[PDB]
Amino acid sequence: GARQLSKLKRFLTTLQQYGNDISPEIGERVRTLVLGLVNSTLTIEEFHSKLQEATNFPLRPFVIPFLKANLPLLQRELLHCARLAKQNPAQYLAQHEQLLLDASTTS
Repeated sequence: GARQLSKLKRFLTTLQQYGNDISPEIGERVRTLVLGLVNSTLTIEEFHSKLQEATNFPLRPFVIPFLKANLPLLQRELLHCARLAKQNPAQYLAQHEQLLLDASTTS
């Protein structure tokens, strides 16, 4: 299931350079929506529409079915995790994708 994860990381690097390519807080704004989405704190339809609100860009429509396909992908692996903890996969992916996101690791 780690494959999707490595591809979604490519994906965040894309949004952020894309908003940044324009100029203002707009890469931060688009990043705020991607965080809202992946943290399970925004609705799918809302994530998409706000993102375009900010970017005023006509955009590739693959993004909705993208994350929609990221459910059937990672869910068997992540749901097994969820099962044990006795929590919904939504909040599990929430707490997991954010700790693998953080930069507190000195290494």
